[PDB]
Amino acid sequence: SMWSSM
Amino acid sequence: HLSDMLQQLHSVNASKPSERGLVRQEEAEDPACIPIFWVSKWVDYSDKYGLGYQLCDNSVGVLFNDSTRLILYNDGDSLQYIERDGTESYLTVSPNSLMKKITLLKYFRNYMSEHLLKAGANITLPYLRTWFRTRSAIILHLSNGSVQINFFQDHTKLILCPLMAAVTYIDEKRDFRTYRLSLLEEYGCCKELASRLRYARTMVDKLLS
Repeated sequence: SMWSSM
Repeated sequence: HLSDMLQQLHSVNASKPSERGLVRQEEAEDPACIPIFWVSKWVDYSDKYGLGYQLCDNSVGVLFNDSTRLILYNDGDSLQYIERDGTESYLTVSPNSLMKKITLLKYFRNYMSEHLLKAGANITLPYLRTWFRTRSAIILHLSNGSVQINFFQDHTKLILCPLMAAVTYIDEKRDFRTYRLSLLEEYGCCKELASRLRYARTMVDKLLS
């Protein structure tokens, strides 16, 4: 997985 | 309109806009070209479900692993479902065949309301056609022809709109500036924007491939 900026 | 943005990027990359005596990026800015929509948050869950995203109007959507999409408007009730062939259906959260997809949209709705940074948070209908990741950026193609490239390492972002023939650059300090691409050839730009415009070209090629 991965995600935009926290 | 991928081909249009290809000719636009080629036209500016061919002029070598950072290689000028006296660059003057500011003369290329056009606020009237500012994009109505961009992606403010995203979560890559494509090992299981798909990719969930928010748009800057606080609406949310999911591009499911079967190439169908669910879009929830920012009124929290009105729904759009997009089948693989592109057929569009208008629903409300309140058919039974989509209960599984709706309960996953909820997970992503919950996530976007509470967890990540809103890109372009300072500033005051399309759906994610496709996307991919590279070692250095995520590339997002919207149904209105915009292409967004977020760079992981330094948080710079490009939003390219082939209709306005414009590019919006968000730099590491989150400065949001929109430029007419034609005027970037004339007045030039810094090496960091010219590098990302060269990258965008290889990314639209891949989108076209």
